[PDB]
Amino acid sequence: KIRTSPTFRRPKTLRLRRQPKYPRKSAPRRNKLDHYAIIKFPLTTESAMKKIEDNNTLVFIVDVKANKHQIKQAVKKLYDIDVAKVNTLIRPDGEKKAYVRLAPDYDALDVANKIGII
Amino acid sequence: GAYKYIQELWRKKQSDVMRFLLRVRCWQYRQLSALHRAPRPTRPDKARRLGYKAKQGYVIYRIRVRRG
Amino acid sequence: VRPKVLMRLSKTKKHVSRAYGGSMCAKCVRDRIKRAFLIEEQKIVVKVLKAQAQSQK
Amino acid sequence: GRVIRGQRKGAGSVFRAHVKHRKGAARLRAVDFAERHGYIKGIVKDIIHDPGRGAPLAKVVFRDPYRFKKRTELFIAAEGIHTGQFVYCGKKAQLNIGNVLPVGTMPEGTIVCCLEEKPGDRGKLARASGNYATVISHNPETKKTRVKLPSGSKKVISSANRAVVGVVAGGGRIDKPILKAGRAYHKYKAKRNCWPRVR
Amino acid sequence: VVNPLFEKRPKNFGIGQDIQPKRDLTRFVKWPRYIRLQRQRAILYKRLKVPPAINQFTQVLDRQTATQLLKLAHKYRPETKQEKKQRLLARAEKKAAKRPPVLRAGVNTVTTLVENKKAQLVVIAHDVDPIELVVFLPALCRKMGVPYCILKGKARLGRLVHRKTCTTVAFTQVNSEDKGALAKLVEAIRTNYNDRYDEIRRHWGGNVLGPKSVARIAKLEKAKAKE
RNA sequence: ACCCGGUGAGGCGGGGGGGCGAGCCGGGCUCUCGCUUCUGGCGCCAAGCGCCCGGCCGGCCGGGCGCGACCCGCUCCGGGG
RNA sequence: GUUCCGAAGGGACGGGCGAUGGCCUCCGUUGCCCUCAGCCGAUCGAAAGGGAGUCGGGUUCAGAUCCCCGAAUCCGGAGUG
Ligand SMILES: [Mg+2]
Ligand SMILES: [Mg+2]
Ligand SMILES: [Mg+2]
Ligand SMILES: [Mg+2]
Repeated sequence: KIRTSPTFRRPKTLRLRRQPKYPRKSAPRRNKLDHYAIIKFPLTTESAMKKIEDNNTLVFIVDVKANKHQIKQAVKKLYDIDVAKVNTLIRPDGEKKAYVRLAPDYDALDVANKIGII
Repeated sequence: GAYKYIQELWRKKQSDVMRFLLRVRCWQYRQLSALHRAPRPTRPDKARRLGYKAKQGYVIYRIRVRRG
Repeated sequence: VRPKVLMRLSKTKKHVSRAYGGSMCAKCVRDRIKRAFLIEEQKIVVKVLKAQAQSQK
Repeated sequence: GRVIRGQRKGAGSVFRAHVKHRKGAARLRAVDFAERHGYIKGIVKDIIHDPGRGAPLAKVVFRDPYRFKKRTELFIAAEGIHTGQFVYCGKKAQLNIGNVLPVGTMPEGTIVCCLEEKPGDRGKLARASGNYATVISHNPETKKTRVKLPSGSKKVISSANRAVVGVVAGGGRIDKPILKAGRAYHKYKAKRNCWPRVR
Repeated sequence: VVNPLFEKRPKNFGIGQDIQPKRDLTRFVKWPRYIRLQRQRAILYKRLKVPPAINQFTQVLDRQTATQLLKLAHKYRPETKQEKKQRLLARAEKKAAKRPPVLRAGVNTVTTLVENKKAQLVVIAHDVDPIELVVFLPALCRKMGVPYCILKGKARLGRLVHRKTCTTVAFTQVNSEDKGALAKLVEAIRTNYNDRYDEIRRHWGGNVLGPKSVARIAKLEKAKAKE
């Protein structure tokens, strides 16, 4: 054949895929940040009560590793309620306070009585 | 055995034959880098009497040191 | 507009309907047209004069 | 004792050149087949000022003879050049201001700027504002030329290295007296940290 | 008869006129360091004055006779490992119910056979990458009076045995049907190698300039010959 | 060997072939050249020729190779040494 | 030392081959081959430089262009669009 460029360049070789002869570690790591360890307990202060009575929201505190998507999925599974949105802030104590606004067709006060905080 | 003949060859370093070999090999080694694996020993007899064997697990590295 | 705003605009608000529309002004467009045409004509003239000289020699 | 200032200047801490606003290196084009056998042409697009240098720089556009591109370059602008001008580069370009051609082809007595001290060096000699060199004499065998440099010296040069025809633009710059330390300060601020010299 | 719309458009590749076509540039490429080094090593071999003891390996047995040499050697190939397995099984059953002559491979085996004068001819590969392992062998073979030939390719020489490479092989004993062919080979090889060793040991090599340098010298000497 | 410079290491040395000169009886020889200079335009991803082949029904559709873009060479080109 | 003594690219329109899913339609995932391919050097460096797109009213004890209400807007995506 011929060379039309004056530069030699490294030819394209073939790279195989991993075909491991044994898994490196024996078992997959168990999911430790699951829907139960992801939300710890809800606040029951005056501000939280005013928020649940007025804005139709709930107030929880969670660990710092949780995303808003993770938080809303966990709320949906544990309390079988639809969620409008989530606002999170890391409190100066250290935990992550999460304000979870519900879909309008649910009632925050009713859900709070069901959970047990009131 | 040829190892003896190679031994006197390498002891006759001032001979024109060995001098030519050493000049060419030195030029090539200088053109190469400073620390590179050789595919096989350049002096098999000397390697054998220093303890090298033609087995899997023995490697040879050719290396360059600045003089003075 | 600030350059990254030009994504939202439509094409007609970004160029004009002409050769080199929105990239070069009309005056220099017309001078470029005239220059190309007259240069090619002069090249044809010099080629035919060269052929005539070759025939003469 | 201590290390003296002329001894500290070589460490390059605060004595490095201020080169942020400089427009690039002023180099002739790389030699090639077209320049060695025929010639090519370019349009002088710009004439600009770079900081720290008296001579202005001419930004010139050639067209690549091997692929569909245009190449931009910076020359030490010979005086009398202008925008929209065609400059010709190569062995057998005719002899007029702004062209570059080997010193072995030009006739003796020619005035030259941006002389190339070794073939391929892209111009080293006589490239300050108003300076030039003179082609004194030729020698076809051994292909060597005598050149008179702006310092009055005479040098033997290979007769196959390029050179720009004309004088470097911006001449007569040192004839105006700097009237004040502010002017001197601004002159040297765009070059380097050496001005307020102490006895 | 055809479309007048079909016209030719010649493209003028003059200086500065048009973009040059993509022609061949294989002798202007920037090669990797290993390719550059291995080419200029051969160039150095052609430049330098190579001593005759290394030069002697360049003068090689010709192809036309090398084919008979190889076809005769092909009969005395050492057994493959599977063949040895077959024969070891076979001896096992025949014991539960003569050594054919072969080639001898290896520089050590060949040199000890030659200095015992048990060898009848010696084939030496021409390109052992330390040459010192065989550089002494032609002279030893001459003094012992053993015929030796130099063959192209340690790879094809070690293809005789079932290995990647072999430096030297030795014909030490053959059969009656091949004694005559061996005699013809031996006489040709001893005429080519053994009886010229004075000029072989006194024939230097290399010392030839590059094509450009020799062309320039030729032009200069032609000028001085004309005047 | 070793050192310096340039480049996207892009056309180097010979040879051929062709054109313009000079002079000798359509001929060879020496030398030389190989295509771009009035203008702030464009220029790539081959036209053309030749030789093969395929599919469908002489036609349609779709491919390949070469010349165009000469050959052979051992240092990428130059400068030192 | 930061382009200097590197075989410094793991990308792509398309074409061909091979398999697959989905009403095997047409596409997608790909696996192989052909073809195309300069980057100036990995990476770090600005809560005053560059950098698309949110404003008005109300609300607390301590938070508001962030919460509530009302009006907007940008970017990305979307077989069947
Ligand atoms: Mg418009
Ligand atoms: Mg100062
Ligand atoms: Mg950063
Ligand atoms: Mg910032």
